Amino acid sequence: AWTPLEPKLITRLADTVRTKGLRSPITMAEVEALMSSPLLPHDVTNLMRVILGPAPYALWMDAWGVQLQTVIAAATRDPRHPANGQGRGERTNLNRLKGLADGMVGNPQGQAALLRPGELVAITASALQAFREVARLAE
Amino acid sequence: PWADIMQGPSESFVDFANRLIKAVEGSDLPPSARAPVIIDCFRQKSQPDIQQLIRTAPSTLTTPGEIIKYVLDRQKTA
Amino acid sequence: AWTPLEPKLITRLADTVRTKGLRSPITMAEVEALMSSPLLPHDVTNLMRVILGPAPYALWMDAWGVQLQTVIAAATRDPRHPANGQGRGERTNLNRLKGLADGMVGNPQGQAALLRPGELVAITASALQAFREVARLAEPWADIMQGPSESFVDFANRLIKAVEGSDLPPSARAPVIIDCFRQKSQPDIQQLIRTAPSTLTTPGEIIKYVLDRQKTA
Amino acid sequence: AWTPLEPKLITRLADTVRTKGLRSPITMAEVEALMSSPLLPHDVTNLMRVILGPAPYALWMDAWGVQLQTVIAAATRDPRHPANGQGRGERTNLNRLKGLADGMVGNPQGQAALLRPGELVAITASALQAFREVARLAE
Amino acid sequence: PWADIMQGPSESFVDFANRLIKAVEGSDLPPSARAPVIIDCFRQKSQPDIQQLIRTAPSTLTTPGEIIKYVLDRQKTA
Amino acid sequence: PWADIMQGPSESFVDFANRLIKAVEGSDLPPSARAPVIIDCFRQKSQPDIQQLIRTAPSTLTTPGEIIKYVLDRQKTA
Amino acid sequence: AWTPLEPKLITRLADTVRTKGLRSPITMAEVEALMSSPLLPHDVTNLMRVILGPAPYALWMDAWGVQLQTVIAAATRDPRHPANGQGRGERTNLNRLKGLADGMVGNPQGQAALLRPGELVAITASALQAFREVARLAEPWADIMQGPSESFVDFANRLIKAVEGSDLPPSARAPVIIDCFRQKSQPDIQQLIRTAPSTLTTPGEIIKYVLDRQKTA
Amino acid sequence: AWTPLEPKLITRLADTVRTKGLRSPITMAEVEALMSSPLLPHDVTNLMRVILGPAPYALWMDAWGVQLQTVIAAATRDPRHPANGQGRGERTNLNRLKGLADGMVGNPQGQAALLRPGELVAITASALQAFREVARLAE
Amino acid sequence: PWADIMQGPSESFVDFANRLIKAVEGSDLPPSARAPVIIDCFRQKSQPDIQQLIRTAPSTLTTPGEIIKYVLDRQKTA
Amino acid sequence: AWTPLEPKLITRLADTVRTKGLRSPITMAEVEALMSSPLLPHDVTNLMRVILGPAPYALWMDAWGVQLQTVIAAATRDPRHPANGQGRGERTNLNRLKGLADGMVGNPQGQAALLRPGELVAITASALQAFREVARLAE
Repeated sequence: AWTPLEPKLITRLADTVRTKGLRSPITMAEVEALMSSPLLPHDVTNLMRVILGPAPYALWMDAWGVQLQTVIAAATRDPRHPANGQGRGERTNLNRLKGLADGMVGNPQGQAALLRPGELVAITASALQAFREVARLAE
Repeated sequence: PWADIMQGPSESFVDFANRLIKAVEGSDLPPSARAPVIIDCFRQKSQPDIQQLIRTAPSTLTTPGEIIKYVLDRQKTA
Repeated sequence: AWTPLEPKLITRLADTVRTKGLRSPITMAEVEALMSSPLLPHDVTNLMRVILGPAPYALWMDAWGVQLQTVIAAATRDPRHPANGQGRGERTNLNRLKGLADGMVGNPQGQAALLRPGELVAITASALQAFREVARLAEPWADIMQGPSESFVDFANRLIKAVEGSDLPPSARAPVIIDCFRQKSQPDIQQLIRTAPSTLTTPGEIIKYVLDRQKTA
Repeated sequence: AWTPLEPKLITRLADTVRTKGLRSPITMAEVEALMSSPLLPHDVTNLMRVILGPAPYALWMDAWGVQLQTVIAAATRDPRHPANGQGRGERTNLNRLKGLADGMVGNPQGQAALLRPGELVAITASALQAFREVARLAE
Repeated sequence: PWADIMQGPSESFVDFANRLIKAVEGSDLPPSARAPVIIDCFRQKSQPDIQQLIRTAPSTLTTPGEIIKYVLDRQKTA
Repeated sequence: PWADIMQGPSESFVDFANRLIKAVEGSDLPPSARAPVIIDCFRQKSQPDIQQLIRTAPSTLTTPGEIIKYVLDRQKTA
Repeated sequence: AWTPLEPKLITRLADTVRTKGLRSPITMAEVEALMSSPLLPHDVTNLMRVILGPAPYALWMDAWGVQLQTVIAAATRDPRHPANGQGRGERTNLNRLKGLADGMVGNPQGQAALLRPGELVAITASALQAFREVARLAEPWADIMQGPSESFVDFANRLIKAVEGSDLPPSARAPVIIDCFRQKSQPDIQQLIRTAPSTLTTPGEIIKYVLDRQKTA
Repeated sequence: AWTPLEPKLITRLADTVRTKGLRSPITMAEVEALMSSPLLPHDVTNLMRVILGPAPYALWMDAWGVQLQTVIAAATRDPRHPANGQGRGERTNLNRLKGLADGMVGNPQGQAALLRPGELVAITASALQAFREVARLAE
Repeated sequence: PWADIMQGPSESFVDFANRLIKAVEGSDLPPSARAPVIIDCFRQKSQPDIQQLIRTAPSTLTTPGEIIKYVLDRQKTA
Repeated sequence: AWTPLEPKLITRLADTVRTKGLRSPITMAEVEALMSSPLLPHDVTNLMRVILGPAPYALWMDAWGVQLQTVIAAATRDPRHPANGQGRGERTNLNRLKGLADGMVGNPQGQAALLRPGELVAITASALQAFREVARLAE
C-alpha cells in the first residue's frame, strides 16, 4: 500500500532548498533524510517537481535518465541484479524504472504493486546521484 | 502564453529557461509536444548571442536539459 | 538498312549545346543518349558538324583521328579485336574506320553494309572520348575563396564544380575538396570544421556537419 | 534489356529543380513521376548527377548510402526480403545494391541482368527517401 | 570578307577562330586552299600576343585544329 | 607541485601536457592514481578553449593519450 | 642471447630528435638505422621511453597497441603468419607481442628466448609505423602562396614539403603539386608555365623549365 | 647482405650541404667519399632524400632518370655492358635500375640479391652525374 | 676587343649583332669557340630588355642565327 | 679546274645589295645572275661572306644548313638523287655538301675535284632558297 510523504516535511524541505541552496551539506542531509525509505518513481518525481525550480527540474530529469540508463546497462551486464530476475521474463526495462510501463502511468498504487524492492532502491540511489550532479552543476 | 516569451536583454538564461518551461508545461499542449516546443523556443527566442551559441553546437542537442547544460558551460560570463 | 537520326532530336541537342555549353553534365548526358545505338561514321560526322561550331568541329576531327589511331594500334597489337578478324584479310584500316574506304565515301547505305558491329562500337566510343577531350579543351580551383557575404552551399557548389571539372586525377578530388573546405571557407567555418568532435572524411559529411551547426544569419 | 530515360524529360526535370527548388510539392511530384518504373543504380545515380548540383549530390550520396544500409540491416533481420533469397547464397550485399558488385561497375546492361525486381524497388524507395532528406536539409 | 577579319582587342580566341573559319569556308576559295589560308590568317591576324605565341611554337603546327589546341593550352588567362 | 600547473595563455598544449605528466609521475602519488589525476587535470586546467574542446567530445576519452590525440586533432591552429 | 643497444647511439639519436624534431627525414633515417636488427619489445619500449618525451610516448604506446591489434587481426585471418604456427597452440596473443606474456614481463633474456623471429620483425614494423603516425600527429598545403619577394626554389621546397608531409595518398601528390605550381606561384610564373610550348607532366620538369626561363632579378 | 650507411656520416654530410652548399668542391669531395662503394638504388635514393631539400630532390630524380635512360640506350647499343648479359634474358630494364622491378620495390635485401655489380656501379655513376647537374643548376 | 662590346641604349639589335660577330670572328679565339662566345655575349650584353627576352625563351636557342631570328621576331617595335 | 668569280662583279653586287637592299627584285635578279654556273661551297660561302653583313650572314648559314638537311633527307628517301650514286658507297653526307669532308676543308681545287655536278646544283639551289628566306626575314 502506498503512503504519500507529508506535505509538511516537503514544505520544510522546499524552504530549506530555497534559503540554503542546493549544495549546502544541510540540504543534502535533509534530502538523504527524505530519501530514507525506498520511494516509488511517482514519489521522487513529485518531490523534485516541488522542491526544485523549473530549470533545475529539467536538468534533474536529464541526469536521472542518464543514471538509470547506466543502471540498466549494468543490469544487462549482470543477470543477478536485485531488480532483475533469473529468467529473461523479469528483465527490467526503463519504462518500468521511470514509471512509464503498463499499469503504472499516473497510478502510484499500481506502481507500488508491480515494482520490486530492488527496483525501488535502484531508482532511489539513481535519483540521489542525479540530485548531486544537478546541485554541483547549478552553482 | 508560451509563444510570447522572450529572453530579456538583461535577463539571465536560467531565469528565461525556468519561465519558458513553466509556461510550456502549464499549458494546453499534449505531453508529447512539450520537449520539441521547448527546444525550438530555446533556439528562436533567447537573444541572438545564445541563438548563435546554440546554432554552432558541434554536437546535436536533443533535450532541453542538454541544451541548458551546454549553454551554461559556454555562456559569456558577464 | 541505315536509318537517320531525327532532326528534331538533333535540333534539341544543338540548342542544348548552345545554351548549356559543351561541358555541362546535362549536355554530356544528352550526348550519351544520342550515342546509344552504334552510329556509322556518316552519322557521327554529320552530328558533330551540326551541333558543334566550326572551330570545335576542327578540334573534334583532330581528336577523333588521334583516338581512332590509338584504337588501330591496339588492334594491330591484338588480332582478337571485335573489329578485326582471324585472318589477315580482315584487318581494319583507318580508311574503313573514318569511312574513307572503297564503297563508303559519301554513301551511308554502303557504309552500313560493309561495317562490322565491333567497328561501329569502336568508332562510337572513340567519338565519345574525342568529344570529351574537346569539351574539356574548349572551356582555377586553388583560387576559390568563400566570399564574406556568400553562403556555404554556393561556395561548396562552386568549389566542387571547379575541382571536378579540372585536370586532377579522379582519385585526388575528394582529398583536395576536403582540404579546400578546411583552408578556404572563411575563419568562422574554418573553426567550425576544426572543432569537430568527429572525424569528417568525406565532402558530403563535412557539408552536412557545417549545415547543421552553421551560424544562422 | 535496359532503356535509358529520355534526356528531354531529364532536362525538363532539371529546369524544374532549378526554378522551383528541391522542396516544392510540384518538384516532388515530378520526381515521383520519373521514379515510377524501378530504376537501376546507374539510372538513379546519373539522374541525381544531372538534376542536383555538386553539394546536394554529395549530400544525396551520403543519405542514399545510409538508407541502403538500413535496408540491408532489415534484410539481414528477415530472410524473406524481396531482394534476398531463401538460401544464404542469395543474400544481397551493398556492393550489389550500389551497383559496385562484380559484373556491374559501369555497365548498365549487366546491372539489369543480375539485379532482382525487389532489389530495384528497394533501391528506388531508398533513393526517394534520400532525396526527401536532402531536400529538407538543403533549404 | 575573310581578308578583313581581325581579332578584336577584347575578343577571345575561340570567337575569332569561329568567325574566321566561317568566313573562309563560306567564300569563293577552292576547297584545297582553305586550310593554308586559315593558318596564315591565324598567324598574321590574332593580335601580337597570340602572334608571338604561335611564332614561338617548338613544334610545327600544320593544321587549324592543332593551332587552336596549342593556343588554347598556352593562352594568357585573363 | 602538480596541482599548481596551469596552461599559460601563450603555451602550446604538448608543452603543457609534458610538464603536467612529468610533475604527476615524479610525485608522491600511488602508481594507480596517476592516470585519473592527469585526465582530471587536463579537464580543469588547460585554459577554457581546450576545456570546452574536451567537454564537447562526442566520444568518451578514458586515457591521457587519447585526450592528447583528440586535442591535437581538433585544436585551433594559431 | 640479448645484447642491448649502445647508450652512445641512443644518446645521439635522442639529441637528434631534440634538435631536428620527430618528422625530419634525417630523424626518420636515423630511426630506420637503429631499427635495423629485429628488436625485442623491451628494446623498442626503452628506446621510445628515452628518445620521446612523456606525451609523445603516451601517444606512441597507443598507436603501437593499435597497430599490433591490426597485426593480430591479420594473424587470425591467416594461419600462415611468420609469427604464428601451423597448429592452434602457436597462435600469438597480444600479451606475447607487447611482452606481457608469462616468462617475459621485465625480463629481456626470457623474452629473447621465447619470441620468434617473425614475431620480432612484426613488432618492429608495427613500432615503426606507430612512430610515423605519432610524428605526423605531434607537429596546410592548400594555403601556400609564393610571396611577392620569395624565390621560386624556396616556394617549391615549402610546397613539396607540405604536400608530402600531409594526409594525401601517395598517388595524389604529383598532380596536386603540379596544379599548385600552376595556380599559386604569382602570375608572372603562372604565365611562364601557361605558355610552355612543351607539356610539363612532372614537378621536376616544371621546376627545371621555370629555373631556365625565369626573370633574373 | 645489405649494410646501411651510418646516420652519423649522413648527418655530417647533410650539415656540410647545408652550410657549404651543393657546388663547393669540399661538398663534391664528401659526396664522392660517400659514393665510394657501389650503392643500391635504395641507398642512393634515401641519401638524396636526406641531404637534399624537396625541390633539389625533385630535380635530382629527373636528372637521375635521364642519365639512367642514356645508360640503357648505350646498353641496348652494346650487348657487352657489365650490367647486361650475353643472352637476351639478362637485358636490364629501367625498372631494375631504378629499383622498381619485381622483388625489389621497398626491399633493400632483395635488391642486393638480384642486382649485378655492374648494375650497381652504373647506377652509382649515373647518380653522381645527376647530382653534378642539379648542383650546377640550383645555383 | 669582343669582351668590351655592349649594346648601346639607342642602338638597334642587328647593328649590335653585326659588330659583335665581326669582333669575335676577327679575333684570336679558336674556330670552335666562337659560337658559344657569341651566344653568351648575346645573353649578358644586349641591354636588359633583350636579356629578359632571350631568358624567357620557351625554346632552347643553340645558335647565334636562331637567337637573332627569335629576337627579331619578338622585339619591342620602337 | 676551279676559276674564281670576278671581284669586280662581286663588288658591284655588294654595292647593289648595299643600296637596293636584300629583297628588291633587281637584287634577286643579280643574285640569280651570279648564281648561273654551279658554284662550289667555297664560292657561295665567300660570296655570302662578302655581300652580306655579319648578322644576315649568320642567318644565311643557318638557313643554308636547314635547306641542305632537307635535301639530304630527300636524298636518303630516294637513291636516284643526282648527287647520290647507285651503291651505298656514293651516299652524300652533309660534310661533303657543306665542304667539310676530307680533302675539301679550305681547298677549292680538291673541292672541285671530288664534287659531283648534281652535288653542285643541289648546293646552289639550296643556297638560293636560303638567301630568299633570309631576305624575306631581314626586312
